[PDB]
Amino acid sequence: SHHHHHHLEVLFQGPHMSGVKVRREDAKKVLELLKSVGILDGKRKAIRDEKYVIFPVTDTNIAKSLGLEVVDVELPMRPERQIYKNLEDLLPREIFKKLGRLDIVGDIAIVSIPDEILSEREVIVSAIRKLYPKVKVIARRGFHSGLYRIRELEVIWGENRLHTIHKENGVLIKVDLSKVFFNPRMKGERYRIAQLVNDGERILVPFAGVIPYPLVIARFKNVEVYAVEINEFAVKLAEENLELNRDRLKGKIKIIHGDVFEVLPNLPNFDRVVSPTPKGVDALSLTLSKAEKFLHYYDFVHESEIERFRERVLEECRRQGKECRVSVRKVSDYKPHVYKVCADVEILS
Ligand SMILES: CSC[C@H]1O[C@@H](n2cnc3c(N)ncnc32)[C@H](O)[C@@H]1O
Repeated sequence: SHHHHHHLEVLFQGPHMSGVKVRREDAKKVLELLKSVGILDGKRKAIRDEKYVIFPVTDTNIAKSLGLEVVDVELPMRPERQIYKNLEDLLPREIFKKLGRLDIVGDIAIVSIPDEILSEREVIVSAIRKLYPKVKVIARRGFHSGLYRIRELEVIWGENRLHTIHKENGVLIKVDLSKVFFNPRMKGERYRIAQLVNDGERILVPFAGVIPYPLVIARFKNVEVYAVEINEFAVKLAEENLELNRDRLKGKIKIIHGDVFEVLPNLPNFDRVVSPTPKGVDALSLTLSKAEKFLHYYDFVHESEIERFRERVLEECRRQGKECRVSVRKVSDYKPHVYKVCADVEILS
């Protein structure tokens, strides 16, 4: 006998060759419509010109029932392989250029998205997921708030969580970005100072957070590191991090829950002080006062202020009756015309 038409109609083996032609101002509306109705063809790319977009569809009869103009076109096939290296490869320049730098913490991607391009959130998320297929959370960042410098963060894709375990320089760092400050970009600096350190040193790190600096130093050197942190949630994670890394640390770490400006005057002095100073805070006198051989003092300085910065460090050295060599390094581009810097102070005997 013969077959039912509603069985035969699925048998055609060829590929779809049609799309719908829509005004650009209608493109987002129509893309949503095509997906909801279920006739968007994932096999092919959409294309555009100056005025119109063409979406690939799987059923032109249904497209007509949606009031859409059907066109016969030769659209590109979806890519089977990927060779994108960076975000710029996946976004138009007008969008990418407005994006802040992207940071990865554990399996969380963090990016700043100005209100002006927030309307492009979908393609931004798509681009980030493509570039980082292992990321499980994407968050939009604002500024740091409060004494603990917690970053304003909104999850815009993935799991609704801001805690993860970050890997750096051979150590494991538990972080909860909803509760503590963390600085992934300091990876190079932390490794640098860890290599400079010598076995046997006693080292102080004020403003220590979940103690990434003490962990990286103690990973590579048999030293004792005192860490001072005021945020009790950061202290908790620091304790958990110490236990998490305990069997891989050569050195020892002492975590002190407290206010740096209260704690340091009551401490003994140290061979080396490493101060990842909160932006805007001046802890130069106090941290130098605890150093016997080396201070590494981080700060944020406008380029035109860079020389004044060095002379202020030298002034404090003389003020404390110390003879020092001071070297200033640009550590990172913080924003236009402003650098994160480090004063390396060598105290001479
Ligand atoms: C950018 S701030 C870096 C870390 O220093 C901590 N911090 C800020 N001020 C102090 C202080 N006075 N004493 C101890 N830790 C501090 C913050 O909670 C954060 O974890």
